Amino acid sequence: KAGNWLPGSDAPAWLPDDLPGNYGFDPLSLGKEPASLKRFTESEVIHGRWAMLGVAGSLAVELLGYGNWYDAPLWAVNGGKATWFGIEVPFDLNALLAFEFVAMAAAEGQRGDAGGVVYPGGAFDPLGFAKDSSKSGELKLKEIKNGRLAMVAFLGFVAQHAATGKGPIAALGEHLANPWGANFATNGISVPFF
Amino acid sequence: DAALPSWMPGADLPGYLNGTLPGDFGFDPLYLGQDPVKLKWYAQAELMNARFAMLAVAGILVPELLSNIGFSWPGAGVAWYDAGKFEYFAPASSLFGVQMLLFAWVEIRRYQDFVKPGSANQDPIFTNNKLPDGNEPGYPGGIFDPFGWSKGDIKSLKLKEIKNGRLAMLAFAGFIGQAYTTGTTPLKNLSTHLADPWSTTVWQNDLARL
Amino acid sequence: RQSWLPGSQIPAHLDTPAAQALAGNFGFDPLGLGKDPVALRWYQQAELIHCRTAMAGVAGILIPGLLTKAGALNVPEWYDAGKVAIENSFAPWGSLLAVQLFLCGFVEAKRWQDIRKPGSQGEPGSFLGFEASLKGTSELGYPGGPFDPLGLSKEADKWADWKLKEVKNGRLAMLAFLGFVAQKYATGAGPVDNLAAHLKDPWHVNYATNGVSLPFL
Amino acid sequence: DIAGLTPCSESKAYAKLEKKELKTLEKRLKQYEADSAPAVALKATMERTKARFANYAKAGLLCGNDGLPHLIADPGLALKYGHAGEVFIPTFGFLYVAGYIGYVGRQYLIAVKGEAKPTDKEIIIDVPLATKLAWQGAGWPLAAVQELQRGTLLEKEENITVSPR
Ligand code: CLA
Ligand code: CLA
Ligand code: CLA
Ligand code: CLA
Ligand SMILES: CC1=C[C@H](O)CC(C)(C)[C@H]1/C=C/C(C)=C/C=C/C(C)=C/C=C/C=C(C)/C=C/C=C(C)/C=C/C1=C(C)C[C@H](O)CC1(C)C
Ligand SMILES: CC1=C[C@H](O)CC(C)(C)[C@H]1/C=C/C(C)=C/C=C/C(C)=C/C=C/C=C(C)/C=C/C=C(C)/C=C/C1=C(C)C[C@H](O)CC1(C)C
Ligand SMILES: CC1=C(/C=C/C(C)=C/C=C/C(C)=C\C=C\C=C(C)\C=C\C=C(C)\C=C\C2=C(C)C[C@H](O)CC2(C)C)C(C)(C)CCC1
Repeated sequence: KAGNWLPGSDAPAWLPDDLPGNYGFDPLSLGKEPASLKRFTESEVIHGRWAMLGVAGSLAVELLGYGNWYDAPLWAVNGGKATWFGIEVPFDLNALLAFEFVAMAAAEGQRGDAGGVVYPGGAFDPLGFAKDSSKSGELKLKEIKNGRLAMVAFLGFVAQHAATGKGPIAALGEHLANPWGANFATNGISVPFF
Repeated sequence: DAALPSWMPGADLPGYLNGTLPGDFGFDPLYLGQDPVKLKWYAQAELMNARFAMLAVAGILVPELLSNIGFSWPGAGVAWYDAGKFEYFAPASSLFGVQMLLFAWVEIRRYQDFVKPGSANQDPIFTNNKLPDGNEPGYPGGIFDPFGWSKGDIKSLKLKEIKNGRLAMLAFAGFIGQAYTTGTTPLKNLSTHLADPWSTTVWQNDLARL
Repeated sequence: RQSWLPGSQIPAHLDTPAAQALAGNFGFDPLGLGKDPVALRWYQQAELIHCRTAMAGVAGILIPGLLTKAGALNVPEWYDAGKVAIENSFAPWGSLLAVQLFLCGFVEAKRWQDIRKPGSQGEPGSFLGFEASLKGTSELGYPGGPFDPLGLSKEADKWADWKLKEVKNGRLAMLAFLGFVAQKYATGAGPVDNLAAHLKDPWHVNYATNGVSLPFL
Repeated sequence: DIAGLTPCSESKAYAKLEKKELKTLEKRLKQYEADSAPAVALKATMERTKARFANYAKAGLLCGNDGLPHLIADPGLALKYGHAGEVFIPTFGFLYVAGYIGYVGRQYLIAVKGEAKPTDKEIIIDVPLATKLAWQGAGWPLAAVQELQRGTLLEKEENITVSPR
């Protein structure tokens, strides 16, 4: 196991010890059945990877001075052209949905046709960082932990944006400037009475 | 049903109160402690409410006592019920959020030790730091008792604690009542009553408003 | 054996071991609507749903209303909150009601199928793996899994007590909402206003003086 | 509004009929004294007529070319133009009371059918049983739906006598 989410509590018997990121956290008993645990495991790894990509993209776009993550698709709401790294792109919203739909449908269909594979390897690992299965368990733990942190970070991004209006980088600078005066308790919607 | 002290000499006290809990006087006319699990929970609730009320009464009486003398500091003339709308270094909302997170951590740790005694005595960061194995819920000890005062008569000290806690709980209830009726701080009410107790009673003061 | 009428003959259908296992059994059934065990089970489910819905609604009416009396909130009256909420809203009441009916119909149909066949919602390969958590407990109307996240239903010693605190409170809430309607048709003010008006003068401000509840006086 | 009718509060024939009724009542009252029994009775009848006309106009009834109120029996029109109090609500009220009576009678027949002499109970009514069933009949729709769902409401075809065809 990776640890104990609640110190003093006993780990559930339905969570295998060799499972990466197994902290024994399952109070709702969602993964009680083995068939559900497999799908939820693959879903969690996929969610972590997508969240890592999303958080990295949002942080990079706001740190490079190209707006925040919320104002990215605003060009197709009032008329405009999308720009990547300051370079104009001539693809309109209609051509983007079709190409993304076809590409994502083909890639996801190929991935799902394998029978729910979480660690394919081979072509997806050209550098061979996980060639040996001894060090594979350690890196898998880092991947699932970074993915969980990224999922929490993306949820925080959405919540803080819907609560204040600024982006993640702008919210961090404001909190660094005034920690006691700017936090979730001073937005006006998290705490209603105060 | 023994020679233990009673709240009514001669009365037939209930049998579920055998003196195991501190300050047992057989006082339960509503029979709220009939269920053993309910009584076990109420003991911890009484201990927590008593300790918080003791801290509250001390924190209400000490600033007013120091304000009536030459001692001065920023918040002196402000009453205990008026301290909320005071200008501090941080807004009340921020302090409320910070304290809610900190109290969430300590209260969940306390609840974990309550449902499983001895399961929260280990420090999560420093594995070497820990509390002694012999412990009971509501009485942590260890770092919470650095002077080792519990090494003596633990029964007498527990009785003193529960008695002082009950007195402080009644004192806080009296603080709320006096602030709602007289609309003045408790020490001022005490001084007003000490000036002439025959004409300054709850009956006289409440009859003057009827 | 607690009874709703000391000395009255408790019905035989409410004295069976199966009926006595229900929470809040006080032998109250003068019309005899629960004589049929199947009907009794269905009515038990209906009473549980009514208790929970009434508790949520009465809480949503009383707590914001009590906070509005003080300076904590400014929530309007329950009989006028719908118009105020729909005024500065993003959707009309019809579209909102349609979306609500669809979302509520899905979960109500799942609950109905579970009532008809207990544990039938755990059919493998039917709810994206979440069907394992959709199986209720051994008692109808008391499911676990996603519901009850704190796990307070695992302790049996307090279980029988917990259910007694859910039905009774619910019954009280069911009466509260009823009063909320009657008072609205007899005084024209909110429940907190009626409570304050009665506390100011109970010997002259009650249902015997509203001119509606006693038309013969 | 509906069917080319006009509301009674705006119909001229409605007010004309009210004036005609009050006129004949006043004409009959003109032959009596001012503090006698026929005068008080006629004045009470006049007040009742005025109250009835005002209450019918206040209810939102539709009047025809004759100035008399017209009822709407279609549920759609009644619920769309506020006429459900004419034929809809009284329909459900009658259904409740009629089913109440029928259910109480059926329960009494089923209860006395298992005795020694059911005919004796049919001619000499058992007042305690009838009163108990009459009070218990308040939940007749729920009980009837439950009886229909359990299959105990109807009798099998093999237990009912028929002609030789
Ligand atoms: C949707 C993403 C997702 C999924 C599919 C999983 C799936 C899984 N997690 Mg994981 N987890 C996640 C996110 C997710 N997790 C995040 C973001 C964190 C960081 C907080 C964690 C932290 C975590 C720990 C510490 C552990 C797990 C564990 C597990 C496994 C145990 C089985 C189980 O508990 O039921 C399956 C879980 C689900 C089906 C997720 C249900 C989704 C609910 C509805 C989310 C509700 C949140 C709510 C909607 C928040 C939004 C607010 C709202 C107002 C918008 C399982 C395979 C345990 C394990 O053994 O690891 C292998 C364990 O130790 N997780
Ligand atoms: C720690 C308990 C305690 C103490 C020492 C006091 C003391 C005082 N109260 Mg008070 N009070 C209390 C609790 C207490 N109260 C409680 C629980 C309430 C209900 C919310 C009230 C409500 C109240 C009102 C409305 C008023 C007072 C007032 C007063 C003051 C003078 C008149 C009087 O005594 O009225 C009578 C007090 C009571 C009837 C309280 C009952 C007795 C308590 C429970 C103590 C039990 C006695 C016990 C043996 C301890 C003895 C004292 C001990 C420290 C040596 C006085 C200094 C008056 C005032 O403010 O003066 C201007 C006033 O009008 N009190
Ligand atoms: C006993 C036989 C009976 C008869 C002869 C009628 C006859 C009529 N009904 Mg009706 N109705 C009945 C029973 C009956 N109803 C019952 C038992 C119910 C309760 C379920 C209803 C509930 C009902 C509603 C809600 C409506 C009607 C309406 C109508 C009128 C036109 C619709 C139609 O002919 O289709 C037969 C009626 C139905 C199949 C019920 C559904 C309504 C259909 C879908 C038409 C509605 C579309 C629209 C409103 C048509 C009018 C367009 C424009 C003039 C506004 C028509 C005169 C409509 C009307 O004119 O409103 C004033 C109307 O909306 N009825
Ligand atoms: C237990 C009483 C009872 C019940 C439940 C029914 C029920 C029924 N009758 Mg029936 N009927 C009754 C008594 C009853 N009848 C009596 C006493 C007579 C002699 C006057 C008739 C003569 C009769 C005829 C000629 C017909 C029906 C028909 C029908 C069926 C159509 C609905 C209807 O109301 O028709 C109308 C029924 C009536 C007009 C008579 C009702 C008499 C009163 C209201 C019933 C009260 C009985 C009793 C005094 C109350 C119980 C007292 C007890 C508690 C002590 C229906 C199932 C029709 C049919 O054949 O089915 C398709 C039909 O053609 N009934
Ligand atoms: C485990 C469990 C079990 C037990 O039993 C119970 C409970 C408690 C229920 C649990 C828990 C749960 C949880 C926590 C969950 C959560 C999740 C999440 C958060 C997810 C996210 C997740 C998230 C995600 C994916 C995200 C992603 C993102 C993305 C893609 C983004 C994208 C983008 C970008 C780049 C930027 C631009 O400008 C825009 C866009 C284009 C938009
Ligand atoms: C048992 C029996 C049997 C025998 O044999 C006979 C007899 C006697 C008949 C009986 C009795 C009966 C009864 C009493 C009944 C009743 C019930 C009820 C009342 C219900 C309610 C129930 C109720 C309910 C659910 C309610 C609910 C509520 C709600 C949701 C609310 C909501 C809301 C809110 C929040 C706020 C806003 O602003 C508005 C609204 C929107 C409005
Ligand atoms: C429970 C009960 C009794 C049993 C009654 C039974 C068995 C009734 C069976 C009825 C059956 C098998 C079929 C009934 C079909 C009914 C039909 C087709 C009527 C449809 C209604 C229509 C078309 C419209 C009606 C109207 C509405 C709703 C409102 C207004 O009325 C105006 C109008 C006419 C438009 C027992 C045992 C005598 C005991 C006692 C009460």
